[PDB]
Amino acid sequence: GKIEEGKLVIWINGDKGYNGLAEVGKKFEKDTGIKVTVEHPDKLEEKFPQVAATGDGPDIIFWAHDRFGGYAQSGLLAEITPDKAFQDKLYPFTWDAVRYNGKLIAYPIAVEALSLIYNKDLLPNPPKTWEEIPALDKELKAKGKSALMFNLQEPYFTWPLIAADGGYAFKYENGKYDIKDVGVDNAGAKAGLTFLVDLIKNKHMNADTDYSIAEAAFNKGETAMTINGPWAWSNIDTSKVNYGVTVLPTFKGQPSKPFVGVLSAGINAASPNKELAKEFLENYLLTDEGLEAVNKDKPLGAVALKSYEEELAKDPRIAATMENAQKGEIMPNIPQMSAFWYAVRTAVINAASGRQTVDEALKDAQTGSELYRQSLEIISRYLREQATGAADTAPMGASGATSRKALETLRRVGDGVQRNHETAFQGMLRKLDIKNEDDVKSLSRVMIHVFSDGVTNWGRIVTLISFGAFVAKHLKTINQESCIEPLAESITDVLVRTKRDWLVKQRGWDGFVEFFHV
Ligand SMILES: CO[C@@]1(CN2CCN3CCOC[C@@H]3C2)/C(F)=C/C[C@H](C)[C@@H](C)S(=O)(=O)NC(=O)c2ccc3c(c2)N(C[C@@H]2CCO[C@H]21)C[C@@]1(CCCc2cc(Cl)ccc21)CO3
Ligand SMILES: OC[C@H]1O[C@H](O[C@H]2[C@H](O)[C@@H](O)[C@@H](O)O[C@@H]2CO)[C@H](O)[C@@H](O)[C@@H]1O
Repeated sequence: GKIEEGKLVIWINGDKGYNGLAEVGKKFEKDTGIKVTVEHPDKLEEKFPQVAATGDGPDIIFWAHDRFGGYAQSGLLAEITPDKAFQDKLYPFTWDAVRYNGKLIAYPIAVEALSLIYNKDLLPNPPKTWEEIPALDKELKAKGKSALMFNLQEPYFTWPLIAADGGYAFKYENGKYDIKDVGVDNAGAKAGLTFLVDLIKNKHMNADTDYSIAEAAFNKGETAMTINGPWAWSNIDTSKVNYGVTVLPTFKGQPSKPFVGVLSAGINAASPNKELAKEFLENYLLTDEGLEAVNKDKPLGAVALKSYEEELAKDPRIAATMENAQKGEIMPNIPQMSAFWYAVRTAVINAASGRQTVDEALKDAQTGSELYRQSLEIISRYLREQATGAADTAPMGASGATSRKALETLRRVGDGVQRNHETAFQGMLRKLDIKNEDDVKSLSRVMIHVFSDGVTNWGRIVTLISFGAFVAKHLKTINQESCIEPLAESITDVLVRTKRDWLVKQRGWDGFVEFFHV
């Protein structure tokens, strides 16, 4: 459970230029005598936060920037402190992608956007609209071909169509995300996902098509079109297909809006090799020579390094990548992105398979995407009003009727539990001996052990939160009132992470209000 000193272990996704990255490793070894091991484990973006939490895992993790804010919030990433001269070598917007709470938490590498990739021997002119693809598939089926195949197992690839007519993740306005405002189950998201489920119903696409199936069908010339990123171009070059890379089709006359990723390199907070990792990333990888070694293996897209991006900018495939990037949006890096992606992944798979309707599927995705913020609103307000004797005057905001009725229910059932179990609550309080901000952060491991060692039901959830309020009254008492909000975030995190699937099957806090209805 300790990262070894005097080497570098690196994790990067299996679709990226990991052999190219290993050659940059070898150059580092030649100068320093330090061995660089590059690994591409399956589901590395799920494995990282698990292994890093115990002070294990790689020295360096590569992913798109969207996952890095959760990593940072959980204390898993070393702060990045490049000097000016090095910061000035990368585009300022790429540094913005790896800024979390005013601190740089990664090195940006490259800008990725999806494009439409078409076979010019099947489709001299690619379609400008999604709406013309059914008619084009009918023409191509008559010659033993299909119009379009892309990965339907990862919401990344379907999001551009969902977003086109007004689906969104977290509303962005006046240079600010409203994390309360989620656009997964609106009329625009519904129209985009209904169009996708209609293509599958009409046998223009297959619900089971994944990355490998779509890639093989395009690269063998069986399908005229795919949707993929720059990393995919190497294998198409090898297939000798006469391909173009172009703007994604419009939907209802509006651009497809890809979620734009910055491939980023983070340093593990538990690494004893932080100076070696900084030296490797700044003076070996993020050079014209280091990025070229990776790019030549699998293309990176529009690199963060200004000197190299100027050389690659002339490539029409890159110009097309940035066209689809500027019609799209830079992904948020807020901790909730992980939950957003899980929720939308399940909705797309379930709608495509017929397991749920589009309305049922996006309903559950909206509930899943809102769950952390709504749970924190309820739990934070209950802890603080129990501590101080006075309620919060601030509007509840989005889904406010549910937050209000959940807080009302919690006051009734929670107060009942605190009273009937006052002796048991006092006994556990003294036994924990909670004195400061440090002791509060150690409760997280105890909460997970006890709250997860039992049945899932609303009764045990009321106990988690009610004991939370009991501790909050104590923290007010000992002039540790500034610990109540951190405590509320820790309780919320334990609840939503461990009971995510059960909470969504109950329709979240509406199920809570219903279950305890008098
Ligand atoms: C008897 O005393 C407890 C139970 N415990 C169980 C674990 N064993 C382990 C060995 O030591 C002794 C202890 C005793 C009590 F009163 C139970 C009455 C309830 C009503 C039940 C009938 S129930 O079924 O409905 N629910 C629960 O069993 C329950 C659900 C969530 C909780 C917890 C229980 N517990 C343990 C309860 C709290 C009071 O006494 C415990 C609290 C918690 C952990 C501490 C740290 C902590 C910190 C914060 Cl801020 C919030 C929650 C927690 C996590 O949440
Ligand atoms: O599908 C949800 C998924 O989307 C993004 O992951 C992309 C990644 O950004 C690309 O570099 C490429 O590897 O394909 C991945 C999709 O399979 C998000 O970055 C990721 O967090 C999210 O789970």
